[PDB]
Amino acid sequence: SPMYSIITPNILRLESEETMVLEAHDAQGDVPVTVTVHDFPGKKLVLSSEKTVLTPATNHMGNVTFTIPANREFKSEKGRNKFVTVQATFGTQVVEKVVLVSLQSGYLFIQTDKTIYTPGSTVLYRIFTVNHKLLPVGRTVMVNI
Amino acid sequence: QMTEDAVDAERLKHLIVTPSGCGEQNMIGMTPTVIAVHYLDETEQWEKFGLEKRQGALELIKKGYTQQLAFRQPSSAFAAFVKRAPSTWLTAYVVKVFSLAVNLIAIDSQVLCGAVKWLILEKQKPDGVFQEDAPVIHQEMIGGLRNNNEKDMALTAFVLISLQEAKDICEEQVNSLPGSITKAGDFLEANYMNLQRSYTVAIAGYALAQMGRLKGPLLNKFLTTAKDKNRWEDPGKQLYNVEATSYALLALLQLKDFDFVPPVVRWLNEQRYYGGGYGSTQATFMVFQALAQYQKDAPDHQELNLDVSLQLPSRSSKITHRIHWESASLLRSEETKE
Repeated sequence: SPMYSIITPNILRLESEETMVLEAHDAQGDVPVTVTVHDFPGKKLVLSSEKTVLTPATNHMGNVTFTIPANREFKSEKGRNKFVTVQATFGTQVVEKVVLVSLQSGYLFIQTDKTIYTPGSTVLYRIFTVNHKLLPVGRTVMVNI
Repeated sequence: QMTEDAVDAERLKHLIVTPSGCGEQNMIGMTPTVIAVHYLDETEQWEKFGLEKRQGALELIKKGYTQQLAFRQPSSAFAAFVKRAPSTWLTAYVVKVFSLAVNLIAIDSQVLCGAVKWLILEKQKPDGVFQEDAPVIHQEMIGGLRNNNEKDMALTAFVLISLQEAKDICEEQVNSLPGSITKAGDFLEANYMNLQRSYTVAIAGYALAQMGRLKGPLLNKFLTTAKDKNRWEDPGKQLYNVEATSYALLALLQLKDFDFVPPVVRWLNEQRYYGGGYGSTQATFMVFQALAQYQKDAPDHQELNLDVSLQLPSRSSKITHRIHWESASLLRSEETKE
């Protein structure tokens, strides 16, 4: 009997390029998979959905790359943690995993032009907005002094 | 004032019950599992319970949903058998489970609206009275309706509740539903003073508290039958009184009253009822609907906002500041050189 396996990161990152490894051990022929990540306690809205066939040329292994969006106001509630449900339908056989999501969209590095400032002077500071892969993105930041 | 204790997630592990049997015993197998997943995903207490077990109930209640349509009669009715005469109570309670179950998985809606049209067309008199012919084999799930002095009041209030939460799905499908709602409400507003059992006052207060009118004498008699201002207690079994206090807390949450809610809350918390057992189906469904609605309405979407505007003679504008419960702008500092 074939075993259908999914491998995803332990936490997931909102608005970031996440990857899942989709395998079918001891399978035969093309196995068409559809992955769908929904919210966990509701399961009434699809956060993302992708489709990928599994060919025996790669010995039934593919990888599915999505970007799970940070919409639908599930981040506004700060109580406890947030989870998503990943259902991967390998043909007609579904597998299911509940993965934690982290409110994180990259890194911000603040560089000031000095280290000690005279009163009355001007602080010049750059903010470098990089993603999880350390590449430039365009986001909206809140700056407090 | 948001904070209160809830039912702990390790306490309620014994209500994962596999449904099996006839048209009533599988309903016994449904009801604490369905109300367990509903209370647990309203409380968001999966983290200290086990997330993958959430998937297990998601097929286990489907283990009843593949069964109960086999026990659906072809006249859009529900009975204990296919040759059994249908019940008003069993069809109303099937609709009461199934309209509570569509918030997680909905499959078919014509069974619910067809059963609602069955209780409107066959069991609703023009007086506004639902009547029970009683073909129910087991009296365990009937609860406080069983062995009650005013059976017609509590029965018609229960069927008005059972019609009323399925109104928002079968509004377009059933058009005669608000007429039967108005007839049942006009029956319920007549003999509210003639009740002497606080179970009937509690279930009629919930059936008249839902999206309509209740008068000063009606609300005053609903308030004054609360013994020690926290419980609706009658001679009989304790589960009937627990179901009465749960209907009373649902009534007090529906009327947006937050003063009489917390003594009923501490009385339900000190009762330590975790569900399960013999003859406990009504009690187990309404306790977790009561604190599931409390965990919906316990912040009550308060969201405290001060729209504080400071006007200066130094500048030509008044600057407003909207302090919300959102922590993006909690405190702000304004600097004035004059």
